Amino acid sequence: RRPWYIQGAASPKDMLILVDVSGSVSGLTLKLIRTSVSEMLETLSDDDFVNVASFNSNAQDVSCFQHLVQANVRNKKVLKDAVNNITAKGITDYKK
Amino acid sequence: WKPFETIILLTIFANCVALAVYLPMPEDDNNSLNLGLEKLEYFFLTVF
Ligand SMILES: *[C@@H]1O[C@H](CO)[C@@H](O)[C@H](O)[C@H]1NC(C)=O
Ligand SMILES: [Ca+2]
Repeated sequence: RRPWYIQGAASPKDMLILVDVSGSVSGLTLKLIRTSVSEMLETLSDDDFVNVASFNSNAQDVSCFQHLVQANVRNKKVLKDAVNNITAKGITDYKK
Repeated sequence: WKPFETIILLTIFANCVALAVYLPMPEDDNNSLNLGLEKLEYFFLTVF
């Protein structure tokens, strides 16, 4: 998980984290998903671009970004704060 | 007087089976089978 190892282990990325917030993910799996998404954001550097989306019968953005962002400390902080604020409700729709 | 009771007993058995296979989902979620059982319960209701 060190930045030097991560930069030497692969090329930069255009990552999109898709999060299921349908009704069935309510409970333990929702907190686990939040922690997992924060840890996954912790693996990204300034040369990667990330955005976190969320779908439950309708797909939207978790924050005020609406597109890929540089994923520096500030943008990752915003994405983490937005991810720690989601709730589970609705019906799953993988297509949208 | 016809064996109308046997078919009704089989119908109620099928209704109980449909009730058993229903999967309760949290926070207003559903799957294909649950949606398919919400339509089958119309068949039981009209027969009753
Ligand atoms: C995000 O968290 C704040 C608390 O600081 C809350 O007021 C707001 O409703 C949350 N956003 C959503 C979409 O729930
Ligand atoms: Ca689901």
